[PDB]
Amino acid sequence: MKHTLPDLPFDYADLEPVISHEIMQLHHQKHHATYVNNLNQIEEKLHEAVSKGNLKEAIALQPALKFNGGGHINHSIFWTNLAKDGGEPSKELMDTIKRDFGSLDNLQKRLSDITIAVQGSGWGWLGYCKKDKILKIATCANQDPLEGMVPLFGIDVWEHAYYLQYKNVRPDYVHAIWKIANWKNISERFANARQ
Amino acid sequence: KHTLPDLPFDYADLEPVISHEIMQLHHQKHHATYVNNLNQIEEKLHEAVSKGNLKEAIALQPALKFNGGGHINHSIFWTNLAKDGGEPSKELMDTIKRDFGSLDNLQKRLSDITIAVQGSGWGWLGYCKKDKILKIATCANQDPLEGMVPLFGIDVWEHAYYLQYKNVRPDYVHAIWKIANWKNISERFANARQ
Ligand SMILES: [Mn+2]
Ligand SMILES: [Mn+2]
Repeated sequence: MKHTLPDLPFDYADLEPVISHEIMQLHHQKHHATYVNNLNQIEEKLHEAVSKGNLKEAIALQPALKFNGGGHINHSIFWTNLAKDGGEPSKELMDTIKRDFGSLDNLQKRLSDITIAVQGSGWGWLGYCKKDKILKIATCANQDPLEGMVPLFGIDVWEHAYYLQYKNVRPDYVHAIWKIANWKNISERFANARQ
Repeated sequence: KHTLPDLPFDYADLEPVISHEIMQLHHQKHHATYVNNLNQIEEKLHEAVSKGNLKEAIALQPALKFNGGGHINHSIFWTNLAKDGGEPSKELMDTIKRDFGSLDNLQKRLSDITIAVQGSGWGWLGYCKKDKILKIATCANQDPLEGMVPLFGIDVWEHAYYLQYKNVRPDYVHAIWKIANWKNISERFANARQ
């Protein structure tokens, strides 16, 4: 069925002073909504090419599906990943963070560093690899969804995610976002990944 | 579901430019494998799409492009080769002269970019409908030619030449011109023009 823009789990000003209401409103109501609207159109075109047996046309639509579909997936996760009252990692997630990264401080530094280092637009991710049964960190370009591991916590480093507030100073945003990481949600995603 | 197209000639008909053993493996194993895998990948994709698993549907894209591109590219390729392909039509020769100077210049330029492909891929002569001009391009792996109409393709995956030419890819790329099916290429040009 048709994709829709999910409501935010909070009001647009609820993450201040870490992310402005200006940013939250544009990011959700314009940027995410555009991915949803475009995704619905691209899925319809792809379904048509598949049904008509137009293989070249189906292949040609793949970048648009990955871009808008990835945009929808990424931002849908990102909204649930943010909270004013995030809380603390679950006992099991904390244990696993300690096992895989030494400490929460180490994880935060390492993920912040690779996220800050993204050239152009993209995302940093904490994920869970089900095959190796370990936490891992990665970056993705543009809206490429995190693949091969289950996403737990994502940091959007497209310039639109921070520029109105932070201007060029991307590291201030990336370090600050940890203050609003929704550990309740991240812990739920971790529990789900290990089932 | 997709099927392996019959060759329009017998397996030894392109000798001495491309051997019987190459044609047999290239058609019956390599192209067949793309067809078989393409059919399986389409079914995995439909299940992902019908169940609403957008993430999995995106994850399956590289396999569709690779196997689907494999099927597309080789299906064109077989029609592009002939023991006695003739010469370009007058209209095609005129356009070749317009856009490249001469057939000699087009052959040199396309051979050069095709030889220069790093790893596996294809060289293409194509017709761009927007700008109404012939162009040359290369594609990586099995990526189909996009944004122009394919007219003549040169497979430079090592399996296309290795048994006969070994490491000497340039001798193969230069020699394939001897078996270019200009009857087919000229027809593809005429269709691209309308
Ligand atoms: Mn964004
Ligand atoms: Mn081949």
